[PDB]
Amino acid sequence: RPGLPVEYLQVPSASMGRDIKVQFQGGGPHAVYLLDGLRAQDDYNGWDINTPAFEEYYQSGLSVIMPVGGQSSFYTDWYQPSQSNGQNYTYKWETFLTREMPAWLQANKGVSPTGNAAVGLSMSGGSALILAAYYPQQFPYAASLSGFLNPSEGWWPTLIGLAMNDSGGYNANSMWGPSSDPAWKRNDPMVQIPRLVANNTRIWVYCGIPAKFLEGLTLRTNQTFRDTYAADGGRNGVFNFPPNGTHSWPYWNEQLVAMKADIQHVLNG
Repeated sequence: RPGLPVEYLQVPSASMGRDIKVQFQGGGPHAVYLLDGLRAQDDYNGWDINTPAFEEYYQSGLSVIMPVGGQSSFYTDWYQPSQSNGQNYTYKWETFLTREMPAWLQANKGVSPTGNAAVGLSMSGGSALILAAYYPQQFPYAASLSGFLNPSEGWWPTLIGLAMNDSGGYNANSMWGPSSDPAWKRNDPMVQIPRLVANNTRIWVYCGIPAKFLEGLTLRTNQTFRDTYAADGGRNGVFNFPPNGTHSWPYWNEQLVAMKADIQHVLNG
């Protein structure tokens, strides 16, 4: 029974000055990092609350890592605490995911710090792509399921700010500064397409004010990302835009299952 039982771990974060809970299933030296959505809770990762992800990846030859917490964090290193909502520390989730957590998992379990997959949805879809863009040795594979693919452009900084405020009262200004700050472009998957191409990252991209207007913005940004990836010489992407696909856990799970063979072949093949 490889990797069982599912474990709940306490992993210290020096950068955040606290312990981060991590749900973990073993089964191989390489791992799928399953990142949570905008409303990430402090008890369980949304993948475990809403999907059979652990069971689906049981005996896949891959470990599964579900970090817990980080509501509205975008899994990034923030400039400062979100003072607005009383946050008493600075989110440093990029530091945690790229240094602190892999060091702990390597030392204690033998999970490789390199050759892994980052899989994100909603808020963390972009995160996964950005992690692969800047840390290609750690993440030769990244999936973005309904992610914000061009967060620095047009309506997106405003919409992201509003979403973060609605999800725990977090302040985008404290995260990446005003939309004019270099951090917005740094953390914009569209802008970092040349890195994804140069790194030959295997990317898996899914997607499904008035709703119609939002849908229009989303459709256009997604098409632009896909087109720009192709134009920039990208040749290692899967783009899934099925008409009946939705922005929900059941279809995010469908995509997680669909990509399993893909991840196995890239990471273990």
